[PDB]
Amino acid sequence: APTSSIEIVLDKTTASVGEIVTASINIKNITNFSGCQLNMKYDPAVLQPVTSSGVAYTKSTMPGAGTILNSDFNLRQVADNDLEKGILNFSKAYVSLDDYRTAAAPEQTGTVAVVKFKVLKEETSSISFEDTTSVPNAIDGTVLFDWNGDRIQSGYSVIQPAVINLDMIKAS
Repeated sequence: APTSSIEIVLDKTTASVGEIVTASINIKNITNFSGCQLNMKYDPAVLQPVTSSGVAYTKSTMPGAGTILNSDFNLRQVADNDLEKGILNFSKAYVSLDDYRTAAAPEQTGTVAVVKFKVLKEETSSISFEDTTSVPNAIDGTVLFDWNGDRIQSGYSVIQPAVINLDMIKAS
């Protein structure tokens, strides 16, 4: 695998109507990582995002917690989703960067966010980060920041696509 990366990792390869598929957004070896802004696309006819308690996302709903970006360095969380188009757009980043740098233990690897999806149709369907005019400096729909607040402009792979029911791809 690439040394440094971001990937949408699914917990399932196949799924029937009514199952939940969990998408974990995982980073690996992102130097001095402090936060991100991500633009994720899914097919809203096939998948429906729901919180850990089962509540349908609204325009301001954030993804669930992962294994990093859970510490109290004053986390900033802002979402601007379009549930009709199938777009989750969220920013999640530490604001207390002096304190974060002082801790000297950057969270360079881990799951930054989790999105649970109800499976509405049994057909091949993908989840990917995508560029958007509202975020012009994205790398394939991803903006990663270091602990000085600077954008990380190179050196990580955006590993995609994530696909559910790939074995049904002919029919699509």
